[PDB]
Amino acid sequence: MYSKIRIVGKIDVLTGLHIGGGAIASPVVRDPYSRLPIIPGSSIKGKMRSLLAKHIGDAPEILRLFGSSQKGAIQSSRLQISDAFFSKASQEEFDKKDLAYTETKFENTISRLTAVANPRQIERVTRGASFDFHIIYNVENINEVMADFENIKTAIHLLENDYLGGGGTRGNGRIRFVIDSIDTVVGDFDSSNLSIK
Amino acid sequence: MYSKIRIVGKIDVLTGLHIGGSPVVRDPYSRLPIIPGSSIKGKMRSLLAKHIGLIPGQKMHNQDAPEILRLFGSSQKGAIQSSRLQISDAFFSKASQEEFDKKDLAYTETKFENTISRLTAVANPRQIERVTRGASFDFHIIYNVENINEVMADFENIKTAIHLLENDYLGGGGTRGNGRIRFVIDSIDTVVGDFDSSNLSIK
Amino acid sequence: LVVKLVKLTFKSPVHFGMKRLSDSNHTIAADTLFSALIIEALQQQLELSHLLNNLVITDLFPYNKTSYFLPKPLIRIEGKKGDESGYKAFKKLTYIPVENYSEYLRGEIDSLEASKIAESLNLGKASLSTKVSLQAVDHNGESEPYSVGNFTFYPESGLYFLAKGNADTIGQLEILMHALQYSGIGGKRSAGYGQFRCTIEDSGKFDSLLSQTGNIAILLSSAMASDEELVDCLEDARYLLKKRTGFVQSKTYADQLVKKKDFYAFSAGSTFYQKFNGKIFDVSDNGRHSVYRYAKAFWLEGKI
Amino acid sequence: NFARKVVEENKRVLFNGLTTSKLRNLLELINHVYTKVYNSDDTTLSEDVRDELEYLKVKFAYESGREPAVRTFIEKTYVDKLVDVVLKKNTKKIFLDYCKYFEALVAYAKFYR
RNA sequence: ACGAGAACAUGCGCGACAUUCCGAA
Repeated sequence: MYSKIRIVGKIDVLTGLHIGGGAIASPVVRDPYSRLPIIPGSSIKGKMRSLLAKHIGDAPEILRLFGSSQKGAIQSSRLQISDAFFSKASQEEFDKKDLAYTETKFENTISRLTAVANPRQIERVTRGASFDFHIIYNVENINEVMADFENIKTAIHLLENDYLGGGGTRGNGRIRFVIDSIDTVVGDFDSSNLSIK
Repeated sequence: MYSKIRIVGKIDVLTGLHIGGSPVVRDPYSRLPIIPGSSIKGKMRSLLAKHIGLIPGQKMHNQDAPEILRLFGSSQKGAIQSSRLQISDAFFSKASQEEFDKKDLAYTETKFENTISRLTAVANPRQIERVTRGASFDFHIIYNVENINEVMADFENIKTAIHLLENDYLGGGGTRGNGRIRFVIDSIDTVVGDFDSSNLSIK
Repeated sequence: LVVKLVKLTFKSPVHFGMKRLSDSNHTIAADTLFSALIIEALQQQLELSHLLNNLVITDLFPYNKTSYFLPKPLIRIEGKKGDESGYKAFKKLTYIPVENYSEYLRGEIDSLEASKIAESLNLGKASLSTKVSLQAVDHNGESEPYSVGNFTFYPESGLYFLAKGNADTIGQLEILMHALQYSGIGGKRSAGYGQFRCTIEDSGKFDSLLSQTGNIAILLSSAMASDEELVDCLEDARYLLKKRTGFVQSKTYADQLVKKKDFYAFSAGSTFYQKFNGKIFDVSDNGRHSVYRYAKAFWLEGKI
Repeated sequence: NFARKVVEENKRVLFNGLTTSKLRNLLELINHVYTKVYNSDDTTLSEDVRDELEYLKVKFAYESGREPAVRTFIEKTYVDKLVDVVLKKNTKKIFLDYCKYFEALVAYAKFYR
């Protein structure tokens, strides 16, 4: 009937990740309670949608995956990408070595006229960190599961070759996906053959 | 059909490299010296803009030549151009780490300078941290193939940038003998897509 | 009719909206939960008869490490001889622990005790995450920032509610809640909010109170009676009318998204001397399907 | 703490005339050994790290012999005996605690200048 | 039939410019 596949895994920070959001110069988005760095699910969803739109090219498949509010063709979002929270194993590893979860990066901007360097501070998530990511795929149609999952594989490949937040053309936000499990939590659909990345 | 071209390789230090963070920038996780991708991208963009041509009275980076805005990106309102070149942070390579562990090098050095006044002739001393000459960094660049017809030309520009960077420094005061580096490209392959990047080269 | 306690522990922050995308409410009424349950039943192609005929549920109430919180009764409370401002404490009180519920009905809760109860709630932190929309940038435009008001619960806090019905209804609700764990409740479920895990068990601590008889009845859910019951159930009542609004979340209701008819329901905690049995009203305006608004009454008897 | 107490006691000129230029060699050796330990992920100090700590101890002795201010610093701060303790226990946590003690010592010494 | 649905806090940006480890025997 209706099925939901749970894709849990880890996002490993290859290079310092800055997703904007006391007084800190360009702070990163954090969990309000634990004050831990997070990767908002909206960020991942938007980045994968943009990468898949670049790849395919809105297109119908993007509407099936990330949902559409267009008049007439109201499409439900098949992908629910939850916020990626700072991993507990990464938390223990960073508590060891006396390493902070976030680093401060200092950058210059050399003017094209006066050759004067304006400094700028940003905050990033340290390269050793990992985030527990959780995604739910809704099987609204059984015939498009393979197409949806190959589109997700293409988006994940593009994301692994892209950044996730901040200015990644200047060496920020590189990430890697490790898929711990892909198991059908709702319904009878067989997701054993399915794979991402 | 989106294409991404992955250029991986080594930046080999030739003279002590100092990118400030007088300490140098280090990766907090490994406490090893690092080359930020912002430094590489900015130096390449500046050298390419100077070589291609600088508009008189230019104030913003968005006023560069159309090739520079096509490659390194533009942020002008309306004419928002996404950067095709993504230069990642160059991390201290594991081969260089193994080579430095032998002979017991510290991955870094302290260089002593002084400033001699013209009149009083007083030499005020100072110290700057540098990366040892034998060190090497793993550099990774992603090129976004947006327009097919402009791929080869763009790579030519990148090559020119590299040819300017090998003859220039990368960080700190390179007019006094710092930051001189060399690029050796391990591979240039189309990591994403069906594009044929066999003939492309930047050195 | 067997009462089952459903406890919901939330993994990600939740966006419970009142009228805006920036609103960060910590709870939802029975209307939102029942609409989510109906949507889940339609997704799983189950029958809607048990939900629409024999399920009586309460609002989503807070719970923390120490106690479960019930809505404050709208009873006439007497203060000290000259403590006029102390009444404000009872005005700011929203939830009372079950153990301290009866004491509140008997009038043995002071203003300082009411303030202690109000500050003793440890549900979580409400924040406002600022996001952006870059879709117009690719069309020679500008980024459009917006705000989502979320609420993150403390590690041992969450939202519980009580369900009443026969065995078949209870089991169907177990399946529906199991699917709702992964569907999510609230606002941006597809954008990383509302994910939770729920446990359904028996409630002796609540069966002690639900077996209590008294002279007054307290609403545990946003309810309203039909006209015939409203004729005689409104005498000597102390209630609070809430305007239930919103858009119809459905892919087949119409072409574009439209709002549903305005509803008004009594709040949780409203005290009546006559127990009225609500129903499931229709707030649909000539749509493809009938949009349901659950306003049945889950009652808690007490002595004033 | 202990570093604050010893620096205050030796404050009058600190540690009979100690400066950062006198300590720079010991600081460089200590942070080099610290980074080598940091790169490795082991609860016990490796053999080469143990030999480097022995070399650091002999460098402490050499610097004490060279300068009187460094000598009284070493005598009052128990740094050599702490190095011996780290060698005896052979635990990475103890080495990190010793490095933190030395860093706090230097920080307080700079603070009271 | 969840004040809901769609929405990347993102685009551009070199921690850089001048500086004899020098006078003295």
